[PDB]
Amino acid sequence: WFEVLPGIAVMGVCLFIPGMATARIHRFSNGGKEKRVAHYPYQWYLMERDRRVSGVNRSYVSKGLENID
Amino acid sequence: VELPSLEDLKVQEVKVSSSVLKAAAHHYGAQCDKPNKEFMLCRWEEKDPRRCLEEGKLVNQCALEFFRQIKRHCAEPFTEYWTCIDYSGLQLFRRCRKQQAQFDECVLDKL
Amino acid sequence: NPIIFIIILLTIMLGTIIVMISSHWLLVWIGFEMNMLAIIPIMMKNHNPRATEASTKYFLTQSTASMLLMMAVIINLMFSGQWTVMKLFNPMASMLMTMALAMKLGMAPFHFWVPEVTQGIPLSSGLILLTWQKLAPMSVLYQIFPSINLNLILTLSVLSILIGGWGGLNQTQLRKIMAYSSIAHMGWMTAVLPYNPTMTLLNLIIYIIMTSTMFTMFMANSTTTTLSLSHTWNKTPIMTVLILATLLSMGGLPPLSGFMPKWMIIQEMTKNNSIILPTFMAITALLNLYFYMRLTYSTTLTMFPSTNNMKMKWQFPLMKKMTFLPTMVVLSTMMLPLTPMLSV
Amino acid sequence: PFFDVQKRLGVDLDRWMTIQSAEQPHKIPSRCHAFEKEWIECAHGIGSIRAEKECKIEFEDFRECLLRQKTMKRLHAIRRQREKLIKEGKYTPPPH
Amino acid sequence: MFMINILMLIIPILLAVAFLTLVERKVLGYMQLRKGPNVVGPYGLLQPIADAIKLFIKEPLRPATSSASMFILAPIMALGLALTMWIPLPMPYPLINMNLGVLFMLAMSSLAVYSILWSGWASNSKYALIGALRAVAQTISYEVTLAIILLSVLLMSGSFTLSTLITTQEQMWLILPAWPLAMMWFISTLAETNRAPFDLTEGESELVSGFNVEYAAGPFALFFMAEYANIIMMNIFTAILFLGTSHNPHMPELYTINFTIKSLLLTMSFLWIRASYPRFRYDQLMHLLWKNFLPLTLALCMWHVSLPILTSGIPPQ
Amino acid sequence: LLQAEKDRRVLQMLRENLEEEATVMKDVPGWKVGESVFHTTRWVTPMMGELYGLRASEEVLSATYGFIWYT
Amino acid sequence: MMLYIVFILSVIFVMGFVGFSSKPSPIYGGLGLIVSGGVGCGIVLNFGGSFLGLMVFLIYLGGMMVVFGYTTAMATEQYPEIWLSNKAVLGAFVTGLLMEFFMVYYVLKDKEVEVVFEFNGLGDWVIYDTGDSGFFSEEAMGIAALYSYGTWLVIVTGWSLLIGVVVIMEIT
Amino acid sequence: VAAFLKNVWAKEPVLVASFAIAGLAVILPTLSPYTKYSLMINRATPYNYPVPLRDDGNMPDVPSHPQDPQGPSLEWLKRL
Amino acid sequence: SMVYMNIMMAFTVSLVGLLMYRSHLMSSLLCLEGMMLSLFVMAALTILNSHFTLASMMPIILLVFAACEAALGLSLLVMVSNTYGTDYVQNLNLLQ
Amino acid sequence: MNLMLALLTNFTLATLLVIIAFWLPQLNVYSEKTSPYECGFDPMGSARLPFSMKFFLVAITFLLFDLEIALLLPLPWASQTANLNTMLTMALFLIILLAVSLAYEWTQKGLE
Ligand SMILES: CCCCCCCCCCCCCCCCCC(=O)OC[C@H](COP(=O)(O)OCCN)OC(=O)CCCCCCCCCCCCCCCCC
Ligand SMILES: CCCCCCCCCCCCCCCCCC(=O)OC[C@H](COP(=O)(O)OCCN)OC(=O)CCCCCCCCCCCCCCCCC
Repeated sequence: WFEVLPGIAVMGVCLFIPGMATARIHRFSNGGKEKRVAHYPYQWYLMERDRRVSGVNRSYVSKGLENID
Repeated sequence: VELPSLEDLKVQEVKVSSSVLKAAAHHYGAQCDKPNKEFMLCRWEEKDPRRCLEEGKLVNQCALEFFRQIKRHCAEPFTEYWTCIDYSGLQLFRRCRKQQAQFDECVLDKL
Repeated sequence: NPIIFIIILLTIMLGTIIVMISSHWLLVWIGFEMNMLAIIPIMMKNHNPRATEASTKYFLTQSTASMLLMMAVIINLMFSGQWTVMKLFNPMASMLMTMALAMKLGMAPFHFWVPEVTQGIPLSSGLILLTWQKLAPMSVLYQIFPSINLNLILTLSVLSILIGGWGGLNQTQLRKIMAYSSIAHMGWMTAVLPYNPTMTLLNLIIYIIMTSTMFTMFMANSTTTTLSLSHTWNKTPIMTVLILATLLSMGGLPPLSGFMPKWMIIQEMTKNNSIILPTFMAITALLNLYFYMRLTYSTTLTMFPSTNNMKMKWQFPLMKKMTFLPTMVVLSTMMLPLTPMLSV
Repeated sequence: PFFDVQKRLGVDLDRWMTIQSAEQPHKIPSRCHAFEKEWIECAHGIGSIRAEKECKIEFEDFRECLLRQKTMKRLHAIRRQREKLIKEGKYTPPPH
Repeated sequence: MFMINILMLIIPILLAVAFLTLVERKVLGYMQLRKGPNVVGPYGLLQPIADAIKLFIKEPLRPATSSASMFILAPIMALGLALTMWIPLPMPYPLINMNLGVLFMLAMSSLAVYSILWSGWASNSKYALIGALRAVAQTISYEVTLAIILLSVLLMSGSFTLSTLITTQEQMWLILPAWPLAMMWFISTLAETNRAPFDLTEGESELVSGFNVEYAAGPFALFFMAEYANIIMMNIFTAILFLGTSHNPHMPELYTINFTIKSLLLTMSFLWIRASYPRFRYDQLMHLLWKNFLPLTLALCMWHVSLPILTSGIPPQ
Repeated sequence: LLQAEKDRRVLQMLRENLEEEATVMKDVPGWKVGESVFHTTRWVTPMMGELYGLRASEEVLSATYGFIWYT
Repeated sequence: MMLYIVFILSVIFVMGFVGFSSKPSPIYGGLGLIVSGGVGCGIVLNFGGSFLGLMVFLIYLGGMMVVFGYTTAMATEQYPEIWLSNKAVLGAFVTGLLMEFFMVYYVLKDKEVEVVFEFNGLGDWVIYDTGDSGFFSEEAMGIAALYSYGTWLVIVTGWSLLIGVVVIMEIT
Repeated sequence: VAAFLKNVWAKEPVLVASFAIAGLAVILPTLSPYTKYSLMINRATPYNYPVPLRDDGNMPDVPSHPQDPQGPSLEWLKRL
Repeated sequence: SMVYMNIMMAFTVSLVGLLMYRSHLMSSLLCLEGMMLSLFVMAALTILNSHFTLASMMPIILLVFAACEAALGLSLLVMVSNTYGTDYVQNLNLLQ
Repeated sequence: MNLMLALLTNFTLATLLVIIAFWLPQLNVYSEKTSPYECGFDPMGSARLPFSMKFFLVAITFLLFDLEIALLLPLPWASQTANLNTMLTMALFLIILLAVSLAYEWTQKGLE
């Protein structure tokens, strides 16, 4: 009832890695924000619009109200 | 076919992002109602969007003044409102439901 | 077994109604798809190893003849996208249409669908059910009719009686002699179909009647031509007189009513300044009569009833709707001034 | 023969799924919806034997709406109008 | 750095199938009143890194009467679909946002039996010739026990994506409104993925397990490996479907902590069943699918069609 | 507004793909400028080759295959 | 990665058929279909309709391709062989293999050769040709599967399958 | 016959549980008034865009301002 | 485009010499089920770009019969091997 | 463009490890007695594969129950709809149309 807990504690950590890894790639590749999901073709139209007007070539930088004054 | 010139283009384009456009977005359409609903008759009731270019600027020019009003009067709760809703994933409306009334504390009252 | 034999048999004619009740090429695909699904049990019933090796020669011949039809639909899906049953808007589609459907009705090419099935099925009883499958695609060629190439529909039909004729003089097995002259009576009706497509149905309704009454006569014992001898002086001598009358009627002799179609069908084939076309076929069905004479020279001249076996008992089969068949299949030639105004 | 039961008694067995402009469950048309409605307007009471040689204009463009046969040929020949003169100037247009 | 994410998911899961083989027997040992791997570890913990190298030293014979291109192609398709299925699976963020991926699980769980039909044929005779033919036959029949009651919750979820399958369970832990379906959800995966009470694939005293019976420890090392990769993947699929955890966007760290603890618990049951129950004697195995499992699954199917209508509780999509 | 900002894009796209086509070659066995392929003068929708012509380098691939195979 | 990712799939699919269209000893016939069925699904998973492609794995490739390999053991169980190790297989493999390239060879690799073989060109991005975009309803392809209007359709296809069992509940 | 619903439930209570759920499923949509609200909710969910109309004589109702008391009763859901 | 020529070249997996010949009849029933997906795909490419919105239920129904069709044909091919043990299309007894 | 590089990684890692087990560390040119042995833990099986009827009907029966779950598959998409009396009464038909096909066959299964 004792020695079986180290056997668990190597397997149990081994699924804490891929959940923490992928959650800190999308949040890290796009600068501290979640990743935009797009299930419907209308939802793609906002991102592909936003890429044309955000700053350079990205759907993950903002423009803001202060941009157009 | 014949097309209009390079002029009657290049108007003052609203250069904002997706979430800040969807930020207010609800107060927006339900209170202008003269240039835009008539623009639908200019597109549905008669087709060929090459004739209908006046009211495409009537919806655009008034929308330029909609954000120009909200910048001068109350933009301190506005910028933090579309901050939290830009914390992304589907842009839900039940996450920032708490912080929605701090924006609308005065939109019903101030302006 | 008894109740499920009706539900199989009921849906055969329910498969062919949807072929006729349709404004949409998808439903005419389903229509004689499920006929090819619901014939395969009727082939089987007594489980003999020719029958299993006959329906499988029946099967895939009507799988491909199904399959090219759906190819012909999807071609003119690309062209104008209408799916009503009408002209097919593409000569590469209609060519692939007509000589796909020529396998289910089998014409002179697509040959041995007709003898190799109908021979040796131990169910010789009927197999009158092979009149529905001659009836479903004819209901499809009534609509497609103003879009054909006019050469292919005749070349399958000029070859039809020239090779359905020669094929059976070399026979004894009277199922094959019924299987032959069933391509020939598909030769007379599709030679006419481009010219006034009604007065085609006149030939078909006659063909259902005269062929259905031939099988019911055959259901006492009859298997082979030598067995067709040994029932004149044994079973009933009135059967010999009856089996004479229908054959001489089905040959087309003008005292009887199998001369009713031709007499009318040449009224349409000329009137269209086409004379060398009927004179070939009208002289071709003459050696379609040398089946029937030399068949009537067996039973009606007392040719050797030997091997003394007495049938001292009566007969109890079911000769259903038999008393009214050789009274409209022989004596109707005076009584039809217009059958082609009821059917028109 | 074409009995046409479904014209007597008013059920639609099928019919809806037959042509390119019929119902559209949430009203999203096709790419050539404008020419279907225009071409069916041509041959209605016409008995279709004179429609093959009289109408002939509202059908041909509709065939060319759907496959874009000569539109792709007028486009392909512009790749041979220029693009042997890759090295002979006229980039046209400069980016963007 | 998308390519560094894929390798960050294949490699940390091969340990969790290697550190399950050790917990396969420690848990199965204290049921027998005996300690775990006692001497090599110190606690055991270093057993599988020694128990892996021995297999790749030991000579990988091919059988003389075997075929060639089929025998060495089924272990390619074994680890292929055993690891490809881990892709569209949220924790809390999946690697791939498929529009419809619940169906993609059955698009991946269907082709696994097409390797058993190979390997039973590809090598040799009767202890895997007919003895693997009746292992394809059990695995095909437990999709219609599976695919129906997988659809029977989707009438209540709303759509086919998996992000809605966490949204709809923020207040319920959905095992309660569908607990008859949750029973037959378990036994299906208990018998489809070829485990202990409904066995004949692996083989107790059946085909003396004639689906391996021939692989020496070169190619055999994956079969076992790959297979143990299904069993922790139906457990990671049950606990995203019934027993759904809570997602917070501001704190994704606390998702996985409360999540991996749950799939481990269900994984214990596949070990904890084996130390109780005997086999099923191939007839009674399939005698309870048609006669006994199946007509209830249609019954609740007609129940879950009408109940969203006659509650006026249509799920939104 | 999102409609009235989208239709302005394609007329700019049609103008530059015609005006930088009308200066390419004016051959007597060549094209007229301002014609259509169809007889009927009515505003049909454009095509991918109409908007994005013979260029086809990078961004045209992201236009067509953007929504498919991923965000 | 290229613009030619659709055209590079379909040539495999054409060569998938020529794999089993000749005579491969019917256990490699399964390795002609599952190759083609996935590669063919690689075409259909473009253009928007993904639900219609993923079903070809489940009901065709998942259903029929087990039973097609669940036989070839209970019948046709002779001593197996492989294709291309005989003379009758390789003689037909190359025959369409040239035309699998030769059709590609001049359909558009010449400028325009000349009138009849240039109406349909390869590429470019007008293969999809679906601009502009749509709405948040579905693809669609999504709101298409209907237990609305079509009722005569389903009442046949439901009932046509019910006699499908009763035909096979007999002879076997 | 009243023993038949108790002397087969001592032998095979497997299909009996199926018919008990097969029944009481077709019956209930003809019973509760919660249905036809299931069609009332499902009718006023706007997918497409509301195109406007034109004044010509009538003027039946619903002027240019939407927030006027102009349109029908779909505001019982917010109170629900 | 060329996405239709391939695949219309791939419709020639009938080819009739290899639609019933030679022996091991399972090789012939193979291309009868493999002649589908040259109809299931060739329909699906046409309904999908040209937004019909309704005819895309027809490729779903195209499988449902041809599966039930070929399943029936596979029942009889056991019956030819139930009596023999080998299918072998050069079995012929009932002449024509 | 990673879907499609989300799996070609996974298969080239799969075919890597099999050839570094079947090939490489393998090559058994020494004694390697591949004589008449390796016969799957037995001897010579002069019989071929015999037909078994009760293991053919299991193949066909599944196939006809597999089709009309794909008809049954767009039931969650058939919820957000128009006229729904039709949608309910047609959805209940197919299940009963699947249920009767049991009960007829249920009077004769065999030792399956
Ligand atoms: C022995 C070694 C030799 C063999 C090596 C090759 C083995 C490869 C076997 C892999 C088999 C996996 C096939 C699975 C196909 C299913 C893919 C799929 O459906 O992806 C889901 C997605 C659907 O689109 P959607 O969800 O709407 O995207 C969101 C849009 N907002 O779709 C997408 O996201 C993008 C769709 C297009 C992506 C490219 C096409 C995918 C298929 C490419 C491989 C072709 C299949 C190869 C044959 C398979 C053989 C088993
Ligand atoms: C009116 C309002 C609506 C009404 C709703 C009412 C809801 C009722 C819900 C009932 C449906 C759910 C129950 C599922 C049915 C149980 C399955 C079954 O029928 O098994 C029958 C099986 C047959 O054997 P038997 O009939 O007993 O005859 C031999 C006796 N000598 O006999 C058996 O018992 C077999 C037992 C299972 C076989 C496998 C055992 C292996 C170990 C499995 C352990 C699983 C533990 C739990 C799974 C995980 C749960 C999270």
